[PDB]
Amino acid sequence: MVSRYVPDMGDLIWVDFDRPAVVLSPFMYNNKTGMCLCVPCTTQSKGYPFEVVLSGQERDGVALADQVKSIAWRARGATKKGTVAPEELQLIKAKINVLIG
Amino acid sequence: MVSRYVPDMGDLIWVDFDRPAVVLSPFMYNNKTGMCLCVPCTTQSKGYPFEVVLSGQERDGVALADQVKSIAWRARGATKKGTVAPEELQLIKAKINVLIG
Amino acid sequence: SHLFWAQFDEYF
Amino acid sequence: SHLFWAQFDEYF
Ligand code: NA
Ligand code: NA
Repeated sequence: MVSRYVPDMGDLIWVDFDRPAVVLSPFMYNNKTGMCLCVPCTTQSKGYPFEVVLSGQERDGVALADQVKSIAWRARGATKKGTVAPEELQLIKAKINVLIG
Repeated sequence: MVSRYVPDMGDLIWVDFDRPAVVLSPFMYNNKTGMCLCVPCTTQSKGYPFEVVLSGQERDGVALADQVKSIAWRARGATKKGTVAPEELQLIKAKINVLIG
Repeated sequence: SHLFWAQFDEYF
Repeated sequence: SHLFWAQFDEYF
């Protein structure tokens, strides 16, 4: 069996850098480059302008949209934990767009 | 003298991670968080969809817009080397926006 | 954009 | 967007 998981947008993955992360880039990109864009999650909701609270009960369930980073997802050990809700993914993207200007 | 350089958008900085980088985030953000968004530069132009060739003659003068990353600019030693042209900065941002979707 | 950065400044 | 990803696919 040769096929293996490749992150897709909206995936919540366990990764060694920025442990939970939300994938923003699409499968077509992630499958060809070995990289994906992702946003790290942390524990505490603070009302920080760039945070997005994720539904569910996970320990690290606040995404920090401003700390987006390209990561080499194979080398960092990306394992899929689940997904975020579409509305959460869209709020993350909107906040990054504001930062990029 | 207490004031020190804080990156601003369009700055080309020498940084220890992703050596030359283009700053995308604005001073108001960079000055409060200790972080900025930046894109790494590399040597070779390949026609890669996410590359943006920078004017000038520097060794690492091709920005890889898809490898944007939040960096802790003080800890990575950000020193200003110069600037990129406005049109180059706008092409980088547009390419990141496509990746974010 | 303008609303967002107003709120950011206010937060900090 | 559509043009861009067409070009990306073609490149690879
Ligand atoms: Na595949
Ligand atoms: Na200052």
